[PDB]
Amino acid sequence: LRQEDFPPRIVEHPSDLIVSKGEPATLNCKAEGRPTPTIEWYKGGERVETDKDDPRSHRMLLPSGSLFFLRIVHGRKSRPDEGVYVCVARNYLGEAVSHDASLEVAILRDDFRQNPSDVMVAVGEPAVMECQPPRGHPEPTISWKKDGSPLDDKDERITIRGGKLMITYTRKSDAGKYVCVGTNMVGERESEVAELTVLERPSFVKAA
Ligand SMILES: [Hg+2]
Ligand SMILES: [Hg+2]
Repeated sequence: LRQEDFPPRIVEHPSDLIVSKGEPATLNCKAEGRPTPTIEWYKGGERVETDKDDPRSHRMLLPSGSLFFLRIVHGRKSRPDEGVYVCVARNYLGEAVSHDASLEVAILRDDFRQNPSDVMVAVGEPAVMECQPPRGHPEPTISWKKDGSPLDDKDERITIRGGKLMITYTRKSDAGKYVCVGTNMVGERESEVAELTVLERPSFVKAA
C-alpha cells in the first residue's frame, strides 16, 4: 500500500428533475480526486449561489456534492431555480464536468383568468358557458361539473371545446349549477359556480 494524487473524476451524474413549486429538491453529484475537489454548480453557464456564498440562501451545497434546494422558488416575477445544471469538480491537477440535468417546475395558480357567468336560456335553444382556468405548467386541461357531478360528452348534446361548454336542445333538467375545473399534475382548481336558468318562451320574454 501507498499514497497517490490524481485529476478529478465523476462517479454519479445529476438526473433530470420535475418538481413542483415549494417542494424540496436534490440534484445528485459525486466526485473522486486527490484533493478533495471543490465542487461548483452551473445553471445556464452561471455559478449557483448557495449557503456557502450567502448564509441566508435557500440552496445548500451538501458535503456529498449534491445541490439541495430547501424549497423550489418559482413565481410570477422570479423563477431562479428552473433551468439546465452541471456540477464541476476541481483540484490543482484537473477538472471534471458532468452531463446536463434539466430542472423543470410544475405549478398551478389559483387566479381563474375568467369564471363562467350565470346564463339564462329558453327551452330548445343552445346555451353557452365560458371558462379560462388559471395559468399552469403544464397548462391545465379543462373539465366541467354540473350540480356537483363530473360532466361528460358521451352525452350527444353536450360539447366541451377549448374554453366553452355548449348544451344544445336545452330542457328544464339542464338548469343547475355549473363549475369549471382546470387540472394538471400538481392538483385541481375550481371556478366560481355559475347558474343556468332555463325558461319557457313566455317567461323568457318577461325576464329578457
Ligand atoms: Hg351543488
Ligand atoms: Hg351548494
